[PDB]
Amino acid sequence: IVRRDEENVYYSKYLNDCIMEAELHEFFSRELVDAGYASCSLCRTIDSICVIIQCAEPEVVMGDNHYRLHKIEYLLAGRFMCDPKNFNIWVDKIIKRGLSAEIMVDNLRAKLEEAMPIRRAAYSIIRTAMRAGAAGCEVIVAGKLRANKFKEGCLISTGHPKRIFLAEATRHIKMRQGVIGVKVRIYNPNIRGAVMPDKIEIGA
Amino acid sequence: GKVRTKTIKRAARKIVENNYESLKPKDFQNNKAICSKRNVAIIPSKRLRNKVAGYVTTLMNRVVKGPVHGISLRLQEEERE
Amino acid sequence: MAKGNRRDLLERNDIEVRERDKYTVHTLGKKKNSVAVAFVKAGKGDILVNNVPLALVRPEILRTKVSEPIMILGESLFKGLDMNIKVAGGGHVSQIYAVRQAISRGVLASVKDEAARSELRAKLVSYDRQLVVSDPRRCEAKKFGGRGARARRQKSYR
Amino acid sequence: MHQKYTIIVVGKDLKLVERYVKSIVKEGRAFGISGPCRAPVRRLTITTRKSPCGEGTNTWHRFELRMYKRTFWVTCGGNDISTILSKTVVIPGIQVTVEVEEP
RNA sequence: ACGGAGGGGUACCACCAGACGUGGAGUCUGCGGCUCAAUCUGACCCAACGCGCGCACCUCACCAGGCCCGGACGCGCGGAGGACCGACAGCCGGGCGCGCUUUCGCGAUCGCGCGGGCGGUGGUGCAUGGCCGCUCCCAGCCCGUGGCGCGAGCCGUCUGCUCCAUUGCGACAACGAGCGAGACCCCGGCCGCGGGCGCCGCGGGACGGCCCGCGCGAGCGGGAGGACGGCGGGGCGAUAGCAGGUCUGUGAUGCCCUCAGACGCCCUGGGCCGCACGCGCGCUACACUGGCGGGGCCAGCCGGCGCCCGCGAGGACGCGCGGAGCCCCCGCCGUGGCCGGGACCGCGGGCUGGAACGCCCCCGCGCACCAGGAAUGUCUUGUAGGCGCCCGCCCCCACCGCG
Repeated sequence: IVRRDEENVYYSKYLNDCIMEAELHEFFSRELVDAGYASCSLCRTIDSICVIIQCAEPEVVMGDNHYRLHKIEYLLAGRFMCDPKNFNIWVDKIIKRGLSAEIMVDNLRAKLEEAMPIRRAAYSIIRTAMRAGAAGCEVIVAGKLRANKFKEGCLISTGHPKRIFLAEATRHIKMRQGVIGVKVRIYNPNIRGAVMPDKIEIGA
Repeated sequence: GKVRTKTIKRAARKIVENNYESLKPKDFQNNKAICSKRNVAIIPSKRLRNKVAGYVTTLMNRVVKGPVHGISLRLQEEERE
Repeated sequence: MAKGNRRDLLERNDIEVRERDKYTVHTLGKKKNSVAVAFVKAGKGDILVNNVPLALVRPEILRTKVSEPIMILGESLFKGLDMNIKVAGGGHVSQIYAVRQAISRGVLASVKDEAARSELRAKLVSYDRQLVVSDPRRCEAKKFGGRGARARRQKSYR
Repeated sequence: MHQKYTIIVVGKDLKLVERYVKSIVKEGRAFGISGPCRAPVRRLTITTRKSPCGEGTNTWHRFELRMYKRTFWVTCGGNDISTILSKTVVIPGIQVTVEVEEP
């Protein structure tokens, strides 16, 4: 009735582009950290890909008339062998920075490498999140200093709701004595106006 | 599931005390329908709605046969003397 | 080879169209991965299976099982109905049971009267209830801990 | 003019892939675009040991990635290449929801 | 924390009642020991031993031998009156302008030293991150105010009744919240709508709801009607902790060791398979509830076929088309280690690959094995058991693992 090796191109064409992206995420994390990159995407255009990004400091990523962004633009082209010009990156901005784990973890990492100790940085971060409308955070720092945790309020850590409400991130810090494993988790029960189960109300 | 968690019981008690004139016990259709109303109460999930409604009917018939403490029925008129 | 849920089997497009319409009633029966489709038209009386006479279906020993819906009742009504069953699925026995279920359901519908239908329902269900209502249980999965659904690989504590 | 063109939608997420078709059929309200064939799901599967060193009770991750796809070959030559572009613009811009048009 | 102390509970990783097995043989594989030049290493009760995803070369660290610098960047000296680099021919060399013997070619891409690198399946998992395993197939863990004690601490957080469950009812110097449990997500059984190349998208339905017994109480027993009746199968997984495993998964890494006769990278061979022996997960059998021949026939994760040679395995062509064992029927064999059993071995015909030590088919020979001791493992419905079929790593190969 149908042949199974025709649709295989379409199926395999979509899978390749997925991997084509993760490499972008890795590269941005290794490069555009200065602007606190958060996440990316893709949109296969007629003759290119309309990759858009999210970075808290949009100004840092782009340069004079986006000059350094243009610089990056050609680079990717050769790596993926796509025609330049057709490439058309886009730049976005994040509003509630105290609601994203990755920007906070990166700022916290930088701060830690500023000679300031774990306690002040962790409490600064949790204060920043809570003042940004979050039910709670949790900072864990592990390395040659064991594990010294810090926590403020209520978090969930089990169930399906975790993957959508709770957002976690991790990093590694190369310090002279060794490595300082640091991670962060934030639980926002109001994301995108989604109703957490077993949360009820009754009226008059 | 036979033992009902605390949330079910507390919300069901609230519903009965609040909407009593329109919850006829011993049926699982009327009470479910009424609990479906958002002016009455809101249930995010189907199974939770059915569970709450069932506990509400059992509480309501237990009360109609013999009212309980903790649920206000405004029965003073027949006990105000 | 056939899945059982193919559009072709369900709609019995194998039959030629001018003969497709003459069949009115439609019926269904299943057991485990087996789907049997039956079309009925009133007639001198006869049955078929996968293009085979009902008698010469080869579990042989289970002929009475495929014919129970008939000898349970009288041949009076079965005389006026003709069927062209088409079955496809897993296992000979499963096909057999699905076929008898489809026969029962199809004959039940064609009565066209509700009270006599209820009376036949009472008669038939008294005998094996799984002649009208389907059987639910189905094969389950297997977990990596063992090499079976519930059995586990032998463990050596020493 | 007439090209016997085809429309194919490929994606992973059931939510968008089902919402996007609704907009497409809206846009094809008058050009005769009709129901889409929904292909069987291509559930890709992979298994892997959870332990990088293979210690302890042998456990296994089970990740899978589905590939929903729909086809609106209805247009065929019923529409002109002039508005085939119009077909491709009024539609919403979903970040990942690959599509391709062939005759 | 422990108790060969008491009282309540609980679980086929416990028992009752049963079922199917292992330990007895042959064999696949891994683990110790012996051997060699090497037979590379990690792990050793639960919680090491078909596990670190299929070892002819690479994989690969190990053994016998051999190419190359592929020494960044700075400073000092030298250099086109010539820094460094290749080569026909003859010998020694497994071979290479590898080495030597004559003499042509190339031209600053640098040469020597000092500072300073990169690299490395090299070491410490008892320096660490990350990820898993176990405690844990558990039901437990804590906060603000308040009170009791000099204090470490106690109450909150239950010597009552229920739940598989700190799940609930009802009390009390406690009051009020939170995490885990539940809810939650995937799959399947019934029904409806819509659409439809290919059966695939959105919703209803079951809730201890009805009847009868009890119990204040939550909740237990029985009966119905219904596709399904009382945690249907999976995913997620609390606090705190371990000197559990992993530096041999990585541009994850501190400190050590190696760095121009190299532990760098590469090439030719060999080895990881070697065997007096001990055992761990498995496979084949010891037969009549059977073996052989002919025939009929139905699955799902899903899926590619025609013609012609050849006994068969296989082979040359050309195009898009397509599914099995058990089982049932007819006959032979007739209790004999026999027509049960197919290990081992000898000619031969083919496939992969640069290269067979790898894998298939044919003729011939026809080992132990007569139901397996002390001991021991798993299991409650589409379940055990029996029967076969696809994927994984893969040039060839599945007794393995996921399904």
